[PDB]
Amino acid sequence: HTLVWGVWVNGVDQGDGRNIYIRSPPNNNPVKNLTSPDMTCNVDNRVVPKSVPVNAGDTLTFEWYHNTRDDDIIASSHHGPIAVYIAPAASNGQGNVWVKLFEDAYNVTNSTWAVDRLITAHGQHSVVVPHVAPGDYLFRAEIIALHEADSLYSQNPIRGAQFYISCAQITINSSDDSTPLPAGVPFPGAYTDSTPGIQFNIYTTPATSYVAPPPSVWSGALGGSIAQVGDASLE
Ligand SMILES: [Cu+2]
Repeated sequence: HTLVWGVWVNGVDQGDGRNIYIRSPPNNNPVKNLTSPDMTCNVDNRVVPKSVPVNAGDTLTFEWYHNTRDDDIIASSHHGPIAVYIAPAASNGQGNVWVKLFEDAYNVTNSTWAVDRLITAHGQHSVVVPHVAPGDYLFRAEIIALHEADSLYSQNPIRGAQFYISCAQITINSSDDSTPLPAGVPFPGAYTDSTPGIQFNIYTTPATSYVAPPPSVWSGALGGSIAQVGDASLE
């Protein structure tokens, strides 16, 4: 159970974005139904009044929280991967539009899941803003908690992979468009009951064998991190 509080741009806090530049849902409960319209941008997908200005090459940091800012972030039980997708905002996230900018699942070197490292990072993970066409975008941050993912939600709706989905309104101003954004995948639709990484038993199957759900990270993506960029406590 986790939500996005706001974003940082080049280590500068853009301030509380809830219902302002984040299409915030009414609470931190997960989406679990893979065919739900809620898979796009969670249960309250609508245009919110602000879009955060960035340029291509900026570091964009999402900041998550559980109940209050810079708390426990997400229950430690919620091991799983983190992904970030981008879509042109005029799509409203509909159709074959989501392009993957970031994936971090289980780190063999560190013996840690992305969620474990997200807690250590005070809820912060980042991407480099890609060199796409200037304009308005949705950045869809997705945490998949796998602690109940041994079952499919379609077989036992009390269990299943848990999707914590947050869509940020981002406006890309300066971009040379060296990597024009292609068509992407649909949400709902990209993940199905047979997709690798959706049904996974963390109690019985080693995390070294986990394969995150496709699609692959786009060739135009410039990278990211799971690391604290900014110290909320200094504010
Ligand atoms: Cu939870």
